[PDB]
Amino acid sequence: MTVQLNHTIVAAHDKKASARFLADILGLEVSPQYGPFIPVEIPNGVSLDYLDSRGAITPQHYAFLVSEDDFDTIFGRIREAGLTYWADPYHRRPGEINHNDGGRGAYFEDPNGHNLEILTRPYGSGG
Amino acid sequence: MTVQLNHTIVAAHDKKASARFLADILGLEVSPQYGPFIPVEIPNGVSLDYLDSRGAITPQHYAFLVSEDDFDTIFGRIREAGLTYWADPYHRRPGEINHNDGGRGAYFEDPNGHNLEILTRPYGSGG
Ligand SMILES: [Fe+2]
Ligand SMILES: [Fe+2]
Repeated sequence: MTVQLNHTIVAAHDKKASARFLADILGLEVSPQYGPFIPVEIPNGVSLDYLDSRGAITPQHYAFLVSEDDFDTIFGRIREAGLTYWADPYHRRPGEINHNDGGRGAYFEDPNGHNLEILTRPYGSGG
Repeated sequence: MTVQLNHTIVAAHDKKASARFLADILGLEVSPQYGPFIPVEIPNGVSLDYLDSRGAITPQHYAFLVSEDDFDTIFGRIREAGLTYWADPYHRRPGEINHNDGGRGAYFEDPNGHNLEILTRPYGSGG
């Protein structure tokens, strides 16, 4: 079944600032507002649709598989933003990257506390 | 940038039952457990990784673009499960489908309250 994940909603205090944060960090573009959402289209057919939140925002986890050249570019923008990054999902190792599955990866936070991850090889792969 | 959304985490009371629920309803398969996660691979390169939750589960929204033939099949399974479905995201119209953008769509809930949506044409399209 040619099923695709088409979108998920990302709760945000400032949906426009939060969508721009993700779009800028990943080298993508923000879409025009659609209803109450600010969508960010990810190239594999799914959009992260930012919605103004009320009350506490439960942190979600969004992990992006990126090319090695994109890893270097994204990593540059993270450092330029003065953001702490971590090798590990539990944030024990700030200022380091992991090398899972022969790739490279790191975790960081968006303005709402969502846990963003970049990785260059799929979990459990290596070739 | 060939960036892909690779995975997100889905909080669940019973990660195995919840992953099986989604896999069965969409006609997909559940992957072997990886760490604490039960992944469900969606064909466009993203997995929904089910994780045992503690405390309240904040409902998330996962929308799947499906073929028209898959819509009929999935809709059949929803009815066979005795699940209420709704035309609208606010759940005002039970037992009806929407026809957004010349397609067909409906909303329903997973065992944790996550808001699942199926649609056959992308939001804002029609051709
Ligand atoms: Fe991850
Ligand atoms: Fe939706």
